[PDB]
Order: sequence, then structure tokens, then C-alpha cells
Amino acid sequence: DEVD
Amino acid sequence: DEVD
Amino acid sequence: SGISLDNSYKMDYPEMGLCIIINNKNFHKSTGMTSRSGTDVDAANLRETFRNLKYEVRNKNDLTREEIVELMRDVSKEDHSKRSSFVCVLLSHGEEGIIFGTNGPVDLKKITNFFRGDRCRSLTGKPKLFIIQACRGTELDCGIETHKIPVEADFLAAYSTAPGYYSWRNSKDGSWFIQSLCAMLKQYADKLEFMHILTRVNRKVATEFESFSFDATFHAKKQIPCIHSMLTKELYFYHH
Amino acid sequence: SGISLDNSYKMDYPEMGLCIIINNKNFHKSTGMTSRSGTDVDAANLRETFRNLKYEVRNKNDLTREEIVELMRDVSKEDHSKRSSFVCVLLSHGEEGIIFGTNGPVDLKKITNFFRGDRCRSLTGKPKLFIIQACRGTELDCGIETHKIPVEADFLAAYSTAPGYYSWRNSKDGSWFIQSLCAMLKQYADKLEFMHILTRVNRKVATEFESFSFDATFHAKKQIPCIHSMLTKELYFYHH
Repeated sequence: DEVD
Repeated sequence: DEVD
Repeated sequence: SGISLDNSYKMDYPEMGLCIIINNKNFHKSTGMTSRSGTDVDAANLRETFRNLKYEVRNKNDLTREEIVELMRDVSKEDHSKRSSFVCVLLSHGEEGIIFGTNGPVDLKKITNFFRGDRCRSLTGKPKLFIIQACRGTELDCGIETHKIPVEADFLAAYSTAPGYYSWRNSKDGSWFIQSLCAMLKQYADKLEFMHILTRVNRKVATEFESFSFDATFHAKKQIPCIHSMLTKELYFYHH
Repeated sequence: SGISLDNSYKMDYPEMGLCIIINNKNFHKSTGMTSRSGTDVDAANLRETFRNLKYEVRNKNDLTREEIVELMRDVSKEDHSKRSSFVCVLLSHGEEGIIFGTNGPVDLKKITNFFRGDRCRSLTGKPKLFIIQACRGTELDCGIETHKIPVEADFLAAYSTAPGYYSWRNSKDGSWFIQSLCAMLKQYADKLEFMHILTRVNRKVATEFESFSFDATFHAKKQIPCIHSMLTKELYFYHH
């Protein structure tokens, strides 16, 4: 999981 | 007609 | 029992819930904000409309920014366990992100935060509806001739106007948006899902209203409301 | 003929319309923006999903801010007379109001303005859909354990996340929102009105996803998408  |  | 579906909010609690109407008409003279003629027509229409939907309506008039925050805090600390939903209607001057108490502004985000999934547990999982008649800026629409859930889940903000834009209020008839909203709730609350009702409101405001002004800058302008939905289910005001 | 109703957009033009997919994965090193692993999974899912809805899909990869603006300008100047709708999907880094080209940001408002009722006349009165997978800020949701028409009319912005919040993308699976959107379009595009589809997407993202991180700050977080509707009619991707 990564943030944009 | 008036604006809020 | 037989096959079940849960695509729609449970709306058959003993109570529909509170409908809080904040009607700000007269502002402290030091703010320089004009009196909002026609807003009482709006407040009365909303009261009757939500009364017929079996909401426990509470009308509040001319609240300071402090009174607005205290009210929201207090209401968020009530026990809503036996209530299906929560509704708050804001009638005031405004700007993007903001609505005005009689003596200064209140952050909209601050108001809704009281009812967050983690901060008002008896409304967790229930629809929290905020209906906002207020400007969101000073743009005019010229028209064209034709485990866990998120704490921000289950909110809906029904804005009278597009982000960045003025919102229009008629001093005799009430605001375009609230006029239209009550009409569509009266006609369709026993027939349509709430997004489809609000879509009818969008069309009514967009098609049936156009400003008349002696001022060329403010004449012949249009308005489109904006539905801001973070709901996770369909919402019907009636139940089986 | 018999009684007619027009509560829904006309979707039986010869063409459904364009689906423009802007897939920004790799950014100029001077921007300091990370590569968006998993976005190709998103772009491929969207292409297939909208292909099956009979959109003319155009995928674009790694566009500069200048290329994004030029593309939108050019597409808005095509003749959309024979098309029912317009769809643009944006996959990138972002902030509130903004999406990033590979070399810097583009104002979302600037992008949508090309397709305004008065500026793209062959889309006037037709639904203009903008689907946005991008951050809107840096907040994390901690969750809780359970005559004329307006020129801004007929727009819909389907945001991956709430205003002010990060949006989550899985490097293997694709983004939570696009994953969920394609699944719900595949399952319900021949059954449900579009707001009801997007509401299912809200529930899927809100319930089925939760971040896993070795970083306590970013661990166990939730997301709720946000439907921004200025549509004036119901939208069904099928027709009778």
C-alpha cells in the first residue's frame, strides 16, 4: 500500500 | 434575486 | 429466512432522527453582512417538508459562531441510538468551506467533525446529511443558451451551488435551491432514492431559474447545485 | 405518441463517447515525485472496463502538464455530436484541486473548463465524467471499528478519496478506488443507475480495504471516495  |  | 440484500440504509428505527435548521437572517452590524431576505420562507418550507418526513425538526435563528459550534457539539453528544439518520440544514452567508454565524465564520469541516464515525458512535453507520444554502465564492455562472469503516463515511453534503460560486436567494420566494429541494422532497420522497431526488433538484435549479438584476454584472446568471456524497448505501426516506 | 418522461440522459447516440485515460506513472526526477507502482494495473482495468461499455478508449502515458492541457484542449475541440457522453480518467499524484503532470501540476478546474457548456457545444447537455485517482491532501482516515443551462451543469467528478485526504494505491493490485470502480461497473453497468454504482464503490472501498504499513503513521488507515455530482439527469450506460 502506497499513497498518491 | 440576491446572492448569499 | 430467504436471501437478503443490504444495499440501503436501515430507515425503520423508531425515529427518523433530528433535523436541525440553522436560519441566519440578521448579522451583527460590525460584520457588514446584509440581511438575508427570504430565508424565513426557506426555513418554514424546510420545517414543514421534514416534518412530513417524520423528522424531529428543531429551528434555530440568528446564531453566533459560538452558538453554532456549541449546538453541533451538544447535538452530537445526544443519544441517537433510536434514530435512523441525522440532518442539518445551514442557511447563511458563506464562502468556500465556510458558513457564517451572525458574528463571524464557522468552518464547515469543524461542524461535520462532531458527527464523525468515531466521535458520534450512535450515528456510526447511519446517514449524516448536511444541506447548505450559502455562497461558496464569488463566481457567477453565465449559462449557455440551449473491521473498521472510515470516520468520514456516511456523510452527504448537498450544496446549493458549485464550488467557487455565488448562491442565489430570492427575497420573496426563498432560495432557488431550498425552494426546489422541498418541492422535490414533497413530490418524490415516497418514490425515489435520495441521490435521484437531489438530481431532480439539480435539474430544477439549472433549468427553471435565472437571475434578474439592474446590474449587468449580476443579471441573467444561472446556478447548478452540487451533490457531495460519501454515503455507502442507498437512502430512501420511506421503509417497507 | 403516448406519455413521455425525460429523467435520464440520452445514451443511444451512435457512439457512447471518448474515454480518455491519463496514466502518469513516472515523473521527472526534478519534481521529486515517486513512481506510482500499480497504476498500469489500473490503466489496463479501466481500458477493458470502458471498452465493454462501448467507449472509444484512448490511453495516454506519462504526460507533462503541457501535454495534459493540450490534450484536453484538443479533445474538447473535436466534434462530439454523435457521442452520448465524455469520460476522462486521471491517474496521478495530486493535491486538493490539482493533479500532476510528469513535470508539475495542473489545475483540475482548468481541465474541466474546456468542456464547459459554452466552450464545448457538442457536449452541451451531455454527461461529462471525470474520474480521479490522486491524493487530495495529506490527511489519513483512522477509521472506527464497527432558455439557458449553467455552464457548469452536467459534470460529475468521481473522486477516489475525501477532500483533504491521501488516496491509497496498492503496488501489486492497483488503487483501491479504481479496482473497486471497475468491479462495480462490470457487475452493475447493465443494471444500476450510475450514482447507485458509485455508491456501491463507496461501500466497497470503505469496507474491504485497510492499509498495512511498517510505519505506524500510515498503518491501519481507511478511505472513503467522494461523489461530486452536478448532473441533471439519471445516467444509465445501457439503453432500451
